[PDB]
Amino acid sequence: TNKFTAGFQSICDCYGIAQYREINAGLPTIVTFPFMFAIMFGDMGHGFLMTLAALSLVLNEKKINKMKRGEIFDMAFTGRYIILLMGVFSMYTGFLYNDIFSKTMTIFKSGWKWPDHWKKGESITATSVGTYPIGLDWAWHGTENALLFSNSYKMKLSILMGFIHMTYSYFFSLANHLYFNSMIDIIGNFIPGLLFMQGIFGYLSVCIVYKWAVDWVKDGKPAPGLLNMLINMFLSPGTIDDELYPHQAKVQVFLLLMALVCIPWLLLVKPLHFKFTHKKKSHEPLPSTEADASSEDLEAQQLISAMDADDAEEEEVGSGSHGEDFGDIMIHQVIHTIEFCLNCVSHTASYLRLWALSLAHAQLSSVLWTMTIQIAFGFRGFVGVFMTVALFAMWFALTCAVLVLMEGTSAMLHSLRLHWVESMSKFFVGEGLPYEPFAFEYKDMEVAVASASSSASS
Repeated sequence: TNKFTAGFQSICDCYGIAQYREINAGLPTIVTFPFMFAIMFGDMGHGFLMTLAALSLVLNEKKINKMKRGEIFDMAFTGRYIILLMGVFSMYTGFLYNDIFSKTMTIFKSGWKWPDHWKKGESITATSVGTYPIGLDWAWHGTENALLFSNSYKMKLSILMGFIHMTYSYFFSLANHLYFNSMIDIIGNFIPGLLFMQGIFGYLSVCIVYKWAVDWVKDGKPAPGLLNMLINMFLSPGTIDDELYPHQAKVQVFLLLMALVCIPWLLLVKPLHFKFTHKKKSHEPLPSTEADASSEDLEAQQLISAMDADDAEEEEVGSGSHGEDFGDIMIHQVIHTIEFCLNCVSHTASYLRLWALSLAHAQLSSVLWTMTIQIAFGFRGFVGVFMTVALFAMWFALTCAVLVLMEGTSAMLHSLRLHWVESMSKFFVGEGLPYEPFAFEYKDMEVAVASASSSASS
């Protein structure tokens, strides 16, 4: 039966998108993968530069006139429409952190030339400015007046954003891998899945939030969040006690709870195994009840008896059709789930990359800024040499951009891949599908778009 149209079938493979909430299924991606480009930040005006690019792309939208056909054209039309979106998204966090690119300006190295003047009078201009008060936020992560704990600002920033990204990624496509829009009611993986991921991303972000919710000088509990959670892995004394104040021993019961939210994504998938061979149970997670011949069988079956639990659990086979032997899902799940949950570890190491990418990007541009400026200010006692030499600086800023874009692409790609595993890891199975965003026509990252949607929604 030519059910899901194959042109469409391979599409539910191309962006790795949920073939039943599909019209929207690539779309979070098509926004947020661009928002990831912005995770590649800036430091001069950059973001501004993403606007500058965005300009030629707008003109391109009107009508390319020099040659409407072309090599760079395929990279630049639709190839540029996605890029316009990017030049803009990256304009935007390139503008939100242009707040700090245009008014960081690096020199106080445990400062920012111009902080976004911190609360603690950080910019004590009475003292020597060079060593501005070195941080002052260390029961915190970032400082307007700290470039080393700017490394902490962005580091933990992106880390947090990471928890948001991963969670959001688990969730948009948690709900899009909510087999309902898709496969009516998968209980087997949706719920006990929510729980595990809720434990990693959640409790730890409850932690980053709590870090971002107690200036722990009155209350202690460490400012490397790792210094609060990688004590968690033995922290509890094996006595049930609770919080009196932010995660004291909300974490002590977090352990007992943590075993509870990992174990049923493995254990509840035992029921997937059990469930599939006899169809009625399988049905409670899946759309599968749709046949007419099935209804005759069901009508007889109801009259004659009634004992169903997930089919091995029904007492029939699902253990007699398990994890390896027979009864495929029952095979499958142990392969998949056992990997998948632990590739939620890899989803954990996913964001870290995102963190890194950005940490690094930001530093890079920071350096680049150092070189441009490095070219300009000094001299020898020849003014004529100054008026002249500044041109090479601006050509250097010209080089910087090419490099920026280049790395930016790579990163964007990296972020693509961060979505490739991550977006998709929820969107068209636990990892998705390798028929890549695009892999054929130069826009199937873009293929998420409705006007092309080769899915109605399905």
